[PDB]
Amino acid sequence: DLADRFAELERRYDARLGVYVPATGTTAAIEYRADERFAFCSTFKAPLVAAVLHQNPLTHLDKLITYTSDDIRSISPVAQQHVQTGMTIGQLCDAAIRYSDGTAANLLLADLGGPGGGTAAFTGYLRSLGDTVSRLDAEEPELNRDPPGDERDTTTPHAIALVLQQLVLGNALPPDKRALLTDWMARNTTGAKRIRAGFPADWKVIDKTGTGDYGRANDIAVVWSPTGVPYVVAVMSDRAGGGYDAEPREALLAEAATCVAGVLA
Repeated sequence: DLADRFAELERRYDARLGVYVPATGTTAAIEYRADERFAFCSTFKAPLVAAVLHQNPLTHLDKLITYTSDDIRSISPVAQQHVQTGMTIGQLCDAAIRYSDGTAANLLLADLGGPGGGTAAFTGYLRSLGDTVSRLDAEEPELNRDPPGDERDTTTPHAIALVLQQLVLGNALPPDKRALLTDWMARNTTGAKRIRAGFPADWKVIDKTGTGDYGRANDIAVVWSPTGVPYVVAVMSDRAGGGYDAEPREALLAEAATCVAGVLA
């Protein structure tokens, strides 16, 4: 059945695969290695934006943040362009989600504040959503680099799916902040070959990707059927057998998502 198909994918890509889809009214949870830890990688940037939105009035989005050359320490497609003028919190949220901008994420962590450059407050935000599993310990670029099996900077497919469910479908955020988060994920530019690739075109998909060392490739999404029925989909993977420089393999996530879509159709 579905477990056999996911195991086939692990052998095909020399990978470890984790999948979680929470249960709904009529569908049982889909779970494969769903309680094993995988690195967040950039998937943490979605709940990070939620944390910053929740913490501040909505007009905080218009506050200008300045930064300089020594702040660009990671893949930062937007922040590298605006370094000469600064970026507002809103622009930083946009870039962190839609371009997985690492400098934007680091600046948003600092905006959250507190110990660990904001990582402790980020973890505390997850705890307030009932997530007792996930932990963020470093910022960019280091959070992509922990050795396989190390629990620093990890979540699980199960844990991050339940967090995303509350943020997008539940009441963790007031409606106006919920809509900002949802719209940024809906306009993501980095996810076309992951969960989006597994679902038919008449399904709506919003997502946040993650990519890291040891062949790490993640995607977390909310999808809506053509009749508006929502599902949360978390897919996580690594290829530790190839070492630090193992290539991430997006097609693994597209195939896993195709399997999931077949069950939810």
